[PDB]
Amino acid sequence: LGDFMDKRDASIKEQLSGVKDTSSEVKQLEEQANAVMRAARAEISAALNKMKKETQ
Amino acid sequence: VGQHFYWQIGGFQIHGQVLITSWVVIAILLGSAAIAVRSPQTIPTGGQNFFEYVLEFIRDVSKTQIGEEYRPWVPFIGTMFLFIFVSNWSGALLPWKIIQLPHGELAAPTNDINTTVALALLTSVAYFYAGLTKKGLGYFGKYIQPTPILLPINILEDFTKPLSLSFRLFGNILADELVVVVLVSLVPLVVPIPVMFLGLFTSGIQALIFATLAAAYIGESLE
Repeated sequence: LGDFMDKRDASIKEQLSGVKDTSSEVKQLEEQANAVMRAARAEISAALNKMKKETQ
Repeated sequence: VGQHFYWQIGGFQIHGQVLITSWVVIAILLGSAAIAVRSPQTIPTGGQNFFEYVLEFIRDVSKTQIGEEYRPWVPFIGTMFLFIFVSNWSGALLPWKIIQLPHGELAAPTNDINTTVALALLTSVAYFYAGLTKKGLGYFGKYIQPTPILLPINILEDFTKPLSLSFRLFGNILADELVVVVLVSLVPLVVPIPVMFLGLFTSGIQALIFATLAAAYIGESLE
């Protein structure tokens, strides 16, 4: 019964740990979210600016 | 009316009135463990709904009191608490009238001196065993000294603290014993029913008070 009770408490802790993994990976991916468009688009844009200068 | 003995000789004249009562109450307590919860569950079940509430209550009254080292003493609280209050149920509630033991008189375990002095001595030397590991191995019982007023003391008090909780339960079981027997000795059973609920009051109250009492001794014992 001690095992069963600490299993209850650790099950609460484990669903909390799943919600915490969710909350951390949300921050990571949502940082990636605008950053992927920024990386691709600005890498095209500034390289375009420099190529356009040398071709002027 | 006679609390002394059962004539069960064991070489050294042991009391059987303690023996059979202790046996039956111990047996019912250990045998309620699998009324419906022989395969326990996270989702509470038949016996689970009984046992787990008691376990959580014991954790409540113990970890606050006992201290950081709560776990080595979780049996210590639950055994004494459950055993004593269920045995008080069996002592104030369970009848044995029309069949009487030819040697002695049996209604309760804690009736005789030996039962409760044994339990009290158990708790108090458990305090001392706690102080063995959890205090200076030189001085554990006679450690403290203020500006000297306590030179023979801190052990004279714990000489009688076992005696304290023993007599505490002594008089309280003899209390409900006498209150139950005297009104039936006066007049038939249907008249004392107004105060049989009073006799049941302290019978149900002894659970939490003895739990926190010996748990307070154990919380002293953490040191």
